[PDB]
Amino acid sequence: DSCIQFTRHASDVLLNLNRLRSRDILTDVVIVVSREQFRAHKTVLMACSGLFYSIFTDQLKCNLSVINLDPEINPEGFCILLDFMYTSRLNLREGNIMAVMATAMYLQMEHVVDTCRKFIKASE
Amino acid sequence: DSCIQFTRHASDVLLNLNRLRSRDILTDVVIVVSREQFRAHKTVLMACSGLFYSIFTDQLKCNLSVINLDPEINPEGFCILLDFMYTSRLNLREGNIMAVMATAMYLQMEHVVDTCRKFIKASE
Amino acid sequence: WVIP
Amino acid sequence: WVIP
Ligand SMILES: O=C1Cc2cc(Nc3nc(Cl)ncc3F)ccc2N1
Ligand SMILES: O=C1Cc2cc(Nc3nc(Cl)ncc3F)ccc2N1
Ligand SMILES: [Cl-]
Ligand SMILES: [Cl-]
Repeated sequence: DSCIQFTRHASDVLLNLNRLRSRDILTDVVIVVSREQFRAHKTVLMACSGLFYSIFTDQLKCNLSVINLDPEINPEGFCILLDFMYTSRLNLREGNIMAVMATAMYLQMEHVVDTCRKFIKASE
Repeated sequence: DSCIQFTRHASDVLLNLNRLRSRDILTDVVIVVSREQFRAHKTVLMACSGLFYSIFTDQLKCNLSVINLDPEINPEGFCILLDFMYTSRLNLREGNIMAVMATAMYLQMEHVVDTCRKFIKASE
Repeated sequence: WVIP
Repeated sequence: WVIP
C-alpha cells in the first residue's frame, strides 16, 4: 500500500497498556502462581506467550477469570516476565536467570528463552 | 534499572493484537458508525484514543458492549484510524484526508491530527 | 512519520 | 536485544 507509518506508535500503545495495568483498568484475568496473584489483560498475555495464546483460544478456558499455573513456576520469574510483556524490558540477573528461563520455556516466550540461553552460555 | 530490552517486542505485540482482531478473538466491543459496525478490543482503543480512554474509564460506559459514535463521523475515516491503531500505518490519501483528520480530532488522536495538518498545509 |  |  501507500501508507505512512508512525515509528513510536507500537511503543506508545504498549506504554499505555502498562499504564492501564498499573491502574487496574479493564484487567480481566488473575494469574495465580502458588501464593501470589497477578492481574493482567488476556489479550496482552496471548500476544506475548504461546501458552496464554493456547489457553485463551480454548472455547472453555477463554471464559475463566482465574488461571492457576503449574506449582513449579517461580512467582518472581513470572513477575519479571509479566513486566517484560508490558514494557519490552527484561530484568535479567545472575540470581534470577534460571527461574526466568524456566518460566519463559513454560510460557512459550521464544525470544526470552533465546537471550537466557546466550547469557548462560557466556558464563560457562 | 539494569534491564535489557527486546527492540521488536512492542511491534510484535501490536502485530499479534491485530491478528486477534482479524480472527475476532476476545474482541469485547462493537463501535457503530452510522450503518457500519467495527469489532475491537477496548484496551487497544483506549491506548490509542483520548475519547475511548475517557469512555472506557467511565464507571457506567466501561460495561457497554456497543458504542455509537456521532452521526457526523465518516465510517471510512473511522476504518482507516482503526487500522492505524492496530498497525501503526495510516492510509492517508487526497480523497480521505479531510474525513481522517475530522475523525482523529473527534477520537483525540493527536499524532494523526498533526500529520493531517502538515499534509494539508503542503497542498496549500 | 516515515515511509515504511 | 539492546541496552536501553
Ligand atoms: O514465543 C512465542 C510468543 C507467542 C505469541 C503468540 N501469540 C499469538 N500468535 C498469533 Cl499467530 N496470533 C495472535 C497471537 F496472540 C503465539 C505463540 C507465541 N510464541
Ligand atoms: O492523542 C491521544 C492518544 C491518547 C491515548 C490515551 N490513552 C491512555 N492514556 C493514558 Cl495516560 N493511560 C492509558 C491510556 F490508555 C489518552 C489520551 C490520548 N490522546
Ligand atoms: Cl519472547
Ligand atoms: Cl495518534
